Amino acid sequence: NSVERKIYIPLNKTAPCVRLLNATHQIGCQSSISGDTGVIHVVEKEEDLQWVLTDGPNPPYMVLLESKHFTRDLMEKLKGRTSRIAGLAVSLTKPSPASGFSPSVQCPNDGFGVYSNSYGPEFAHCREIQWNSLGNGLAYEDFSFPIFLLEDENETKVIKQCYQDHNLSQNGSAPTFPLCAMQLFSHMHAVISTATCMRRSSIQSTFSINPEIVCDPLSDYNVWSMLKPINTTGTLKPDDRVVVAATRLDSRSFFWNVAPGAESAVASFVTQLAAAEALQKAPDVTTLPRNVMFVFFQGETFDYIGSSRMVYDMEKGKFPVQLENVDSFVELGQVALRTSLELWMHTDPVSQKNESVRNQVEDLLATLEKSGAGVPAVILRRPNQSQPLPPSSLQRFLRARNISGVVLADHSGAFHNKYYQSIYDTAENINVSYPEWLSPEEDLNFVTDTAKALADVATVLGRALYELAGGTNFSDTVQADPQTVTRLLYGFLIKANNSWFQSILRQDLRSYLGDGPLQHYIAVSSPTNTTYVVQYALANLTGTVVNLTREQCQDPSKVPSENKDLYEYSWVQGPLHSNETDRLPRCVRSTARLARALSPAFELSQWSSTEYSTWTESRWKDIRARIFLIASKELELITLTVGFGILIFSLIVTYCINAKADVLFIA
Amino acid sequence: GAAVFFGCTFVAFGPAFALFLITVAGDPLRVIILVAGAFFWLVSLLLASVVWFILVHVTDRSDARLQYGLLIFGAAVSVLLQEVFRFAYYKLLKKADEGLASLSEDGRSPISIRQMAYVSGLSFGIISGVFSVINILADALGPGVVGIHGDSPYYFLTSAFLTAAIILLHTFWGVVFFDACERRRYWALGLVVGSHLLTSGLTFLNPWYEASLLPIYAVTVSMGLWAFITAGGSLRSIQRSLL
Amino acid sequence: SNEEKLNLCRKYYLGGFAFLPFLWLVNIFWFFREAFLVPAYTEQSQIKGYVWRSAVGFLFWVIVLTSWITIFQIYRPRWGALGDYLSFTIPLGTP
Amino acid sequence: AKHVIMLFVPVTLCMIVVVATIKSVRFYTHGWLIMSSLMLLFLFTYIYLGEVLKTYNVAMDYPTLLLTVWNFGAVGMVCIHWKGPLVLQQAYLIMISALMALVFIKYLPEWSAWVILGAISVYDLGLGDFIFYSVLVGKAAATGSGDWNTTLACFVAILIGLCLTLLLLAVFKKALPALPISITFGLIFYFSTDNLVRPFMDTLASHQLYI
Ligand SMILES: *[C@@H]1O[C@H](CO)[C@@H](O[C@@H]2O[C@H](CO)[C@@H](O[C@@H]3O[C@H](CO[C@@H]4O[C@H](CO)[C@@H](O)[C@H](O)[C@@H]4O)[C@@H](O)[C@H](O[C@@H]4O[C@H](CO)[C@@H](O)[C@H](O)[C@@H]4O)[C@@H]3O)[C@H](O)[C@H]2NC(C)=O)[C@H](O)[C@H]1NC(C)=O
Ligand SMILES: *[C@@H]1O[C@H](CO)[C@@H](O[C@@H]2O[C@H](CO)[C@@H](O)[C@H](O)[C@H]2NC(C)=O)[C@H](O)[C@H]1NC(C)=O
Ligand SMILES: *[C@@H]1O[C@H](CO)[C@@H](O[C@@H]2O[C@H](CO)[C@@H](O)[C@H](O)[C@H]2NC(C)=O)[C@H](O)[C@H]1NC(C)=O
Ligand SMILES: *[C@@H]1O[C@H](CO)[C@@H](O[C@@H]2O[C@H](CO)[C@@H](O)[C@H](O)[C@H]2NC(C)=O)[C@H](O)[C@H]1NC(C)=O
Ligand SMILES: *[C@@H]1O[C@H](CO)[C@@H](O[C@@H]2O[C@H](CO)[C@@H](O)[C@H](O)[C@H]2NC(C)=O)[C@H](O)[C@H]1NC(C)=O
Ligand SMILES: *[C@@H]1O[C@H](CO)[C@@H](O[C@@H]2O[C@H](CO)[C@@H](O)[C@H](O)[C@H]2NC(C)=O)[C@H](O)[C@H]1NC(C)=O
Ligand SMILES: CC(C)CCC[C@@H](C)[C@H]1CC[C@H]2[C@@H]3CC=C4C[C@@H](O)CC[C@]4(C)[C@H]3CC[C@]12C
Ligand SMILES: CC(C)CCC[C@@H](C)[C@H]1CC[C@H]2[C@@H]3CC=C4C[C@@H](O)CC[C@]4(C)[C@H]3CC[C@]12C
Ligand SMILES: CC(C)CCC[C@@H](C)[C@H]1CC[C@H]2[C@@H]3CC=C4C[C@@H](O)CC[C@]4(C)[C@H]3CC[C@]12C
Ligand SMILES: *[C@@H]1O[C@H](CO)[C@@H](O)[C@H](O)[C@H]1NC(C)=O
Ligand SMILES: *[C@@H]1O[C@H](CO)[C@@H](O)[C@H](O)[C@H]1NC(C)=O
Ligand SMILES: *[C@@H]1O[C@H](CO)[C@@H](O)[C@H](O)[C@H]1NC(C)=O
Ligand SMILES: *[C@@H]1O[C@H](CO)[C@@H](O)[C@H](O)[C@H]1NC(C)=O
Ligand SMILES: *[C@@H]1O[C@H](CO)[C@@H](O)[C@H](O)[C@H]1NC(C)=O
Repeated sequence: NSVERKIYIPLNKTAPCVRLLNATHQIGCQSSISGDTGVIHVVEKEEDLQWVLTDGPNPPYMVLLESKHFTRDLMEKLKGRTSRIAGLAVSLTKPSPASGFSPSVQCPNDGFGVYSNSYGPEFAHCREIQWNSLGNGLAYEDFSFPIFLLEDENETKVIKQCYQDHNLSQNGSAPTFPLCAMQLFSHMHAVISTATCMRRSSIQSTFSINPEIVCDPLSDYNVWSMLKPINTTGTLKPDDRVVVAATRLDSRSFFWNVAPGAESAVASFVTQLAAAEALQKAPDVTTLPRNVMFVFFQGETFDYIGSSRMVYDMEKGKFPVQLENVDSFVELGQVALRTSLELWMHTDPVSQKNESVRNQVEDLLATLEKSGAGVPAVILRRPNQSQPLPPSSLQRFLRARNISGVVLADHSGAFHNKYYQSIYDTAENINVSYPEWLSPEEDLNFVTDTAKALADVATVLGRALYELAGGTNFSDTVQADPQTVTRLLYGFLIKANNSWFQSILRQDLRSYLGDGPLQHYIAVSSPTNTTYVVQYALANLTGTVVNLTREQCQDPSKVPSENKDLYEYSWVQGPLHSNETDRLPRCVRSTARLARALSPAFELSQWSSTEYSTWTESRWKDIRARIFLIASKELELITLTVGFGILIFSLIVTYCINAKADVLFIA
Repeated sequence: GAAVFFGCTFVAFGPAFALFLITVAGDPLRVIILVAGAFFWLVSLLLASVVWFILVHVTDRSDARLQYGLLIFGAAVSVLLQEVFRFAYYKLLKKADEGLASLSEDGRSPISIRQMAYVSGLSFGIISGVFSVINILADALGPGVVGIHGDSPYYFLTSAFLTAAIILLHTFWGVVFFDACERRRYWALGLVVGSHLLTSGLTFLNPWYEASLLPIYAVTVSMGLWAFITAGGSLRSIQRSLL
Repeated sequence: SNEEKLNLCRKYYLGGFAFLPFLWLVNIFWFFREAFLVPAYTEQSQIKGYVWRSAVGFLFWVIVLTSWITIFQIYRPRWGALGDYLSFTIPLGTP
Repeated sequence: AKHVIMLFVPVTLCMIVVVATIKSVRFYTHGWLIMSSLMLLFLFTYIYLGEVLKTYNVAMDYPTLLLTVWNFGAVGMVCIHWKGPLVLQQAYLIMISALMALVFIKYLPEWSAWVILGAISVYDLGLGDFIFYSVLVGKAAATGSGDWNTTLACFVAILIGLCLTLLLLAVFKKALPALPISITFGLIFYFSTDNLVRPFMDTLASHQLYI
């Protein structure tokens, strides 16, 4: 309409606070239906909170913060007085807070690890070390008003300009009643817990036509591959041995689709991909006495979705690698910072009370130190006290078998990450920065010092996996190059629409590469951006090319060579031939398969469960925001009074002229 | 919100609902005259929009002042086509009065001609007010008012008071128009179309409410006085009607 | 006629025993000016009772239904799973 | 004269129910007699009552809606197929026509629903005339942006063709199709005010102009 453009300015670059659900609690935010409307008041000091909490003439406000004031204490002050705050727009600060910020809890993944009151009770609720020392738990609270993140500076300037135009107070008096306001729309369809929401979504999908589904389980696919190919249609022999290298693949933040995850997620699976392509280029790979499984777990933030699904499928015979076949386990945690060239080796102390398990873990650590003695830029250390294990994917495997596992990390005590699970864990947190006179095609091939730092960790990991797989002769050829590391860092942290990501994905998957960086949240969308990019990156870094046409590549069964049970086949795009648009497509013959990652409390249908991570996301509709002016209630009562008066006066005058129309209008 | 909606609706459709409820809705013959008047006004608006469509797609939408000139010319030719099809509806009612009376009815007068003038004017008024204000009234149900880009916050109320004046002006213009067409007086026939052109031109000063709303009600009061004395009323008839 | 008036009124009153109070409401609305205004019929004796006991019967459905609706609208979130299995539509955000 | 308003009032109320459903619900955006009336007085009342309760987000239990729908479909069956009040007789025929016209709005494509209507008028009151009058106005209040000018110009166009059809049988005095005059003025005036008058209104409304 041409009149609504005179009334409303929409807000475009935003990010909402979304309700998620647990077995017992709810988190996130919610508005009312048809939005929450509030008068804008900016906050830049502590006197501006008294205007909203006590001194406001127009009580339902909607405040505007810089995100350096988005603190636990100010949230307690806004939550204790809820009838005067309806809405909250948080603006992103480009000089990131120097004290750090982490909205996750003080001890992440608490009741879903090994340590409980029955196994490790001196280490149970992380009594020794608080791992996330800067965590203030704010992302697991429940708010009654919306909280949106403003990502553009120009929209913040427009809102502040409308505040300066209309909402000020002259000479210590009231603001003049035409005032600027803002309306936030985030209405969540879900309720008290995931048991109530899954029940309400199953009743409406059974006893009701036009089914009202009001939740969705958090789910994605894990991505795994083998060094030497396995059969994948049966199970392995009981006397086969694999070496598992695992890493999480996701992150989150306070706000919904924002999840940069550079230090906590991105650098770790980038260096596992580099170690995989370093291990695959060994000349003695086919005649190894053992095998290596690279696995990338997704869902690890929300109480180990993918790792628990992998262990559950592994102990029900539904996965080709059995839990007896797991010989050694090398978990790869946060390795991005490494403040003094040190890479700490975390082990589990309670399972080492068995004497043979302790001998196997000591042999594993001796193997790691022997393979890391050839890299002078990595100083492998172990913690001085018998401290517990950090929250990692090994803790799901240690609830079943007591495998000989190690966790590599950059920290001994608490995290070196000042922005764990936050909006500030971007490429500048791990110092991935490029010079300004380079084209973005040349920024793809520029080597950061972070890339040279992570390629050394990838080299140590690759030579360690080569020694655990019984290689022992061509141990010097295994070395990751920083070229692949800096291309993966530029692809996952800066620009997903590369010239290299396009030449490795399929034609159908080219819309999964946006203009900016990838966000690493485990969405309801059952394959994510990141799962496809990691799968096809692993397919190019581990697979080879074969001469097949596309009709032979979609169906390799009639080929006399090129077995289908052992490998997997994909018809990918190619690089560009010059001066035209010639994608040159080809087959990749790799082992990068996918496995489902949906937590086993959703397959067993026990939605009030205390051991398989019942996390769901609310469904919604119509996330939008807008600013406008409001009129006084004096003017609304005046226009309603004038309308009633015109109507009643018109009825009286019309009936008094109609009744005397025989006399008034003579002929 | 609801207060602005139910206030601006009762200003725009305050007189028109009163006239339709008290005068028109009783007789089952006047509703047909009402819907036929609304139909001929729709045909007038369609034939007026054809000419503006052709002009705006011939002139290629290049210059900004020429589009404003074509806007003024389209408003002028729309006013002229409304006043032509009012004469068309007068000719159709005069042709349909000789057939309804004294040839299909014994008594020669089922409805007079002044009543058909009144109902034709009210029909033009109601359909023009519906196409004037009903899209504006849908935006009054929102929380916001006009003025985020430096406009006036009295947009809705002034649109209601302009719509009500347009309805009353059509209701008066119908009576004065048909009595001018009866007695073969053509100087008043120019004054009706000149007052229509004048009240359509005064909405070109429209963001300045001090001179685009008060002369329109001045014309409305003068045209109501002329439709009163035109239909037969006088002070002799007013002051001897209070028994 | 009037013989097929009472003989159609009794077929309205004997049909409201099949959980039909609105049939009793249209029995009250339609046969009211023919049972309390003009004494003219011999069969006016039983047209005055079939519209009186059917207004007792209709008011009986008002006391039950407006109590049950308020009891459901209050005690629905207090009831647990059972409040969801006998709810036709459940509102979205509120529990 | 009186018998024309006796055909204006039922066709006005049938369009008010449909237009207030399209603009508010946002979801539509004796063997052959009784059996096909049990499928409309019970199976379509169960959907129409249930879909309008979802719009306002209110809780309703099964024992009240099963009491409400049964008090609508059984009185509707005993007033049509058996004797009843005349005011309640015609009111149910308004209500079953609007329900039968709302299923002709949802389950049709955009440019395909004009095919059916077109062919019907081309080869053409009774219950069939109340439906396809209501389909035309409900389709006009759905396609496009917010435009109340196009909905209310198709309302006047149907009432003129309904006026001229009754006037046309004043000389002929024979059963007429009634449809191909009102739908012809509906096919013209919808495609003539949705894209030809609608730009002329918006330029006048942007500068706040009044003709
Ligand atoms: C589903 O997801 C939700 C969202 O996180 C989970 O909810 C959280 O569950 C935690 C369970 O451990 C809750 O932590 C407990 O909170 C208790 C209440 O403490 C109050 O909170 C303030 C905060 O500073 C405290 O100072 C006060 O003491 C208050 O009482 C604590 O009592 C408890 O801490 C105990 O400390 C003693 C000290 O000796 C220990 O012996 C004891 O073992 C325990 O550690 C603990 O901190 C957490 O508050 C809660 N979050 C919210 C927002 O409610 C659900 O548990 C999840 N459901 C599942 C997984 O099934
Ligand atoms: C959000 O994006 C919309 C585009 O859909 C912007 O609206 C446009 O704003 C410019 C500048 O005021 C106008 O010239 C256009 O006419 C607007 N287009 C519309 C209303 O469809 C809007 O300004 C953006 N919001 C912010 C805060 O930048
Ligand atoms: C993993 O190792 C621990 C420690 O060796 C095992 O825990 C022991 O269990 C036995 C019998 O179940 C008991 O002696 C004690 O409960 C534990 N001994 C300790 C803690 O010293 C545990 O059973 C092993 N297996 C699994 C699947 O966890
Ligand atoms: C992840 O993949 C989805 C699916 O292709 C991307 O969503 C598309 O994004 C483009 C660019 O904004 C839009 O034009 C499309 O309409 C979107 N499609 C869908 C189905 O949503 C998404 O951008 C990708 N994420 C990132 C970070 O690149
Ligand atoms: C990803 O990059 C490609 C090019 O590398 C973009 O494709 C171009 O898109 C523009 C805009 O639609 C077209 O005009 C060009 O013809 C495209 N092809 C080229 C330059 O070869 C693509 O749009 C980008 N994707 C996203 C989501 O930004
Ligand atoms: C992985 O993708 C890269 C994309 O550049 C491939 O590199 C090019 O491959 C072609 C052969 O198809 C060579 O002619 C080019 O010289 C390569 N460019 C380089 C190395 O910069 C690479 O071959 C792909 N991996 C595999 C195994 O095919
Ligand atoms: C464009 C508009 C504002 C012009 C208004 C002109 C007015 C003031 C003029 C022009 C027409 C005039 C009328 C013409 C004829 C008659 C009939 C006569 O028996 C009494 C005077 C009376 C009723 C005149 C009064 C004054 C009058 C109404
Ligand atoms: C808006 C900007 C771009 C241009 C403003 C131009 C103004 C000053 C011009 C353009 C159109 C003009 C109007 C055009 C027609 C009429 C009708 C006539 O009977 C009286 C003068 C009047 C009412 C004019 C007044 C002056 C006017 C409003
Ligand atoms: C802010 C000051 C200094 C300058 C602007 C003054 C504006 C807002 C004032 C001055 C004149 C006023 C108008 C004067 C007369 C009328 C006619 C009445 O029926 C409705 C209100 C209306 C249309 C007023 C609306 C508000 C108005 C336009
Ligand atoms: C913000 O506005 C400035 C000034 O118009 C512009 O240069 C800049 O590109 C804008 N930022 C974005 C992200 O569009
Ligand atoms: C395992 O490999 C053999 C090859 O000898 C193949 O025939 C068989 O289909 C595979 N899968 C099983 C046994 O599930
Ligand atoms: C120690 O581990 C070995 C191998 O896993 C197992 O055979 C042995 O039973 C364990 N010791 C005890 C006491 O269970
Ligand atoms: C490399 O070492 C292995 C022992 O694992 C041995 O079997 C093999 O013969 C050696 N190869 C060469 C070329 O020395
Ligand atoms: C590879 O395939 C192409 C065509 O598919 C064929 O011409 C070529 O001979 C093949 N090469 C080998 C070594 O089989």
